[PDB]
This record gives sequence, structure tokens and C-alpha cells, in this order.
Amino acid sequence: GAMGLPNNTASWFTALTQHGKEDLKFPRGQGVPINTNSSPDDQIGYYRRATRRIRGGDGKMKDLSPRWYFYYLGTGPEAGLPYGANKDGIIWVATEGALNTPKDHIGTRNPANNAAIVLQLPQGTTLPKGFYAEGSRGGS
Repeated sequence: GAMGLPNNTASWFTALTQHGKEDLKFPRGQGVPINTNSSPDDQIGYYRRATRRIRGGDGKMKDLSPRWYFYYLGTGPEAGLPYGANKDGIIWVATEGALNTPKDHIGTRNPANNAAIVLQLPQGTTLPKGFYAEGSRGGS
């Protein structure tokens, strides 16, 4: 049947978009995007794979490219995901000083009320080859 539980829980940031053969992976102690709305312990999280399509009657597709959104550790009430838990399209990331405890309190963002932040990485940290961020540009 349909599912419509009252749990919106939207990622704070815009999508990362892949163009390549890899899916997405960040090295140890790195990968956490600039969280302007979080404490230094709150930085811990993961990126969640996402795509979006619709069903046109005549088979029409939207076919948005593979994307990733950043989500904080333990977002979603019954998510059942501790840090490092293996799940499809899930890559755990943390930085120094980040605490291994849940912080669902950040992911209560409503996209109807606020706009997502352009995903950025901190100074000295670069996206892997073939990845770019939604709403981000270079130059200017």
C-alpha cells in the first residue's frame, strides 16, 4: 500500500552529483561537509544515495542522475543505524572531535519552510574526481 508516515527529515544540504564509475567514498577523518548549523561534536554523519523518477503513462522518465545528500548520525527515529553500519548507498564520515552518539535533532529540517544549504567542503578538503555540488560553481 501507500506509506505516508509523518517523518519528513530532510537533509540540510543540496545534493552532491556523481559523474564517473565510482559511487562515492570519502577518506578517514574527512568528508563531512561544512555544517554551519552544527556544533563540533555534531559534525559526524553519513551521505545517503538518492535518485528520483516519476511514472509517465507513456513511459516518460525524469531520470535524475545519481545523487548523495548528507545526513547526521542517527537521523530518523527508527533508522537503526549506528556509525559504520553497512547499508546500501550509505557512507559514514566524521572529523576530529565529533562524538559517536546520535544527533537526529539537526535533521528535523522542513524543506517547505527553509532552503537547503549549498553543500561545501572545508578548506583543504576537496571532492573526489567526477563529483560536484548542486548550487555550487567555481570562478566568479
